[PDB]
Amino acid sequence: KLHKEPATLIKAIDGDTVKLMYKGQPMTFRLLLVDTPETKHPKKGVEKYGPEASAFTKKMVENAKKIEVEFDKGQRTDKYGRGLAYIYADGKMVNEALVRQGLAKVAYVYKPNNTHEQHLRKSEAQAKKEKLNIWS
Ligand SMILES: Cc1cn([C@H]2C[C@H](OP(=O)(O)O)[C@@H](COP(=O)(O)O)O2)c(=O)[nH]c1=O
Ligand SMILES: [Co+2]
Repeated sequence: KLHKEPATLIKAIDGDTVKLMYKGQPMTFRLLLVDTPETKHPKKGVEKYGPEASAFTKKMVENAKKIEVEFDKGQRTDKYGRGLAYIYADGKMVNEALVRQGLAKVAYVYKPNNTHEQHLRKSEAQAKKEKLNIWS
């Protein structure tokens, strides 16, 4: 079934992308099922809440004493070679934490990499209802 594996932070990149050492390899990982507002990509600009989603992820992974990587059941890497996973910082899923704060939307739902979809949809509806950030 799904299993959590250890990883080590090298550097946070932005809201949904973090570089980690995973089984001795530096790899960058893209957070499954979420999309945060983009900081720097000229083809969208800096969207509202981009600095804030990036600050949230940075803080959460840099202060964690234990980072874990949990891959889903389909593809492990996307077309850019990034690892696709659920990242947990001290047992808390970062992908859910950003959606619960209204700093990410549930996006890019590619079957069968969707085991936590319902869990994430539940947090997003609670953040919309609370008119948090992206929803305010
Ligand atoms: C989250 C995710 C993104 N991607 C791809 C879709 C997008 O491709 P394109 O670049 O063609 O738009 C891109 C979005 O990533 P970012 O949101 O980091 O830009 O990464 C996947 O292929 N699978 C995934 O599960
Ligand atoms: Co994006």
